Amino acid sequence: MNTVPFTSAPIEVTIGIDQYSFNVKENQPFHGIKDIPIGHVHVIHFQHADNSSMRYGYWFDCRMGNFYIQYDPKDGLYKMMEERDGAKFENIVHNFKERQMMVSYPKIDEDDTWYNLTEFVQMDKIRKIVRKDENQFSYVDSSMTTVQENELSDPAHSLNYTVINFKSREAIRPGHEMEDFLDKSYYLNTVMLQGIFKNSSNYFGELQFAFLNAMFFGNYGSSLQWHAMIELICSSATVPKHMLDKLDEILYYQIKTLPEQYSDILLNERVWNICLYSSFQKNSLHNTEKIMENKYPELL
Amino acid sequence: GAMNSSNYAELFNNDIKLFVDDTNVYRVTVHKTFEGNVATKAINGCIFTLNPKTGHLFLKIIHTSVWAGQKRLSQLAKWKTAEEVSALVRSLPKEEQPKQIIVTRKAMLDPLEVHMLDFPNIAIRPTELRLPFSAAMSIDKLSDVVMKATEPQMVLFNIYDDWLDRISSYTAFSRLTLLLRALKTNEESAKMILLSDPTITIKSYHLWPSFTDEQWITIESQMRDLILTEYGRKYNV
Repeated sequence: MNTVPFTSAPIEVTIGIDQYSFNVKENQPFHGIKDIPIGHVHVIHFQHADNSSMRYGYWFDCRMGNFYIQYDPKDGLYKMMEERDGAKFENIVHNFKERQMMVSYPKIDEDDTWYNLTEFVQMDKIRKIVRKDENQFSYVDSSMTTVQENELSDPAHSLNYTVINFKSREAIRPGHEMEDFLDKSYYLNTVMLQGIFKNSSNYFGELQFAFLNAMFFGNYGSSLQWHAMIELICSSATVPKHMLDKLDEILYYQIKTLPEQYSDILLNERVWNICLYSSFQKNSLHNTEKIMENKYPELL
Repeated sequence: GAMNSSNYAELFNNDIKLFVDDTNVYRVTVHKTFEGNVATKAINGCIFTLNPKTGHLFLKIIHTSVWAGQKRLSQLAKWKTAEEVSALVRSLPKEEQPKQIIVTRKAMLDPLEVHMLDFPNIAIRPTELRLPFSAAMSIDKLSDVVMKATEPQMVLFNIYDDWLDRISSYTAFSRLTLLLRALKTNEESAKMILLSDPTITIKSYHLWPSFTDEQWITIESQMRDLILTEYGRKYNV
């Protein structure tokens, strides 16, 4: 088990850790989150009580270092930092626990939700999407735009998701215009899987990371990216059986976890209706289809 | 963006542009089989690709052999259209290539876009106009060359004959669309109007009769009358 201590909590803020979240009052003596499960990525995120805009937060993996949060009154936000002095860090952590000023990561033992949402997400791939190589953790927020969004302005602050575009030369082989546009199998399997992602686990990890950014920060470009990666699979006639069964599990836990009140903006009607009912793989997402129908039949 | 009544004069500026109409690409007759089922038989069709400023028409004849052994032919027709339009652009010298291609049916946008990926600076546009280019096969010489074809064939025509020697493109396109609208609404009457007078012939290298200017006014009025009458009949007004 691992800990992320907080120096203080000077401003009233809603703090999230993965799918959990807590309200913390201005200058309430809050000094961090303990019992954080080792073995997965994690995200700590913030929404100030005064600015219900700009949700922001940090992706991290405690195996990669000792991390803590500190409010910056110049930049006005809770910043993640790394403590390089291991002794100094166990010292802070042990005193804060002794004084019991830390919330415990509130996992139910029966629950594999977080595992299921992050199965293929690797911290090393995150840091290639969010390039800031002097930190081990990655900042994301509501307003950051993607590289593809930028093409249609500041590259330092961009989400470098893999660009997918169904009407591009990359996607369409000369002479196979109609075939490749109606059956994206060659774009999925040769260009994307064998070419760029190398394997399906990296593809699923980017898809999962895009979903989580859209859910936790309402990042619109991430929602676009999650839908595009779903649509590429569903619009392919030839997909490995192992990928379809795993995709059904991935999407199920994503739909299951989404806040009910957000289905309007987070769920693209056209893609879902095409994927579940018109696509090649209309019959391969049984659990995802069952949960969508019983929870958001309006969208369909 | 889409082409509509507002931006109509853009058709006659000096940016090269082409209309593409695919309605007559995949043409069938429907008949009964010996066992009483319904079958189709394809006949030859054509892509209608027209420069509205100059009248140059690129009539690409689609021979029934194209369809042999293919499924989902109405879908295939849109992609074959886009393939042939793309090949036409490729065949033209750079300075003759269009800057825009306007498709008369929105279902052609994705197939043409995909086939034109090599030409990113050629804009593919839909239109809100309800253009009558399906009636192109009511023009006797176009129907004749399509139906006689024994293989794929491109045939070039000026759809305005020599009108541009005396009228502007705007007026020429308005005459063409009036004539085609009429032929579409009531072919038999429209064709009667055009030919009633045997002393007015069609030049070998023309599509329409050699009317004088005054005679075009009477013709055009007769086509207007036809169109309005048929409308009252359709809707009982």
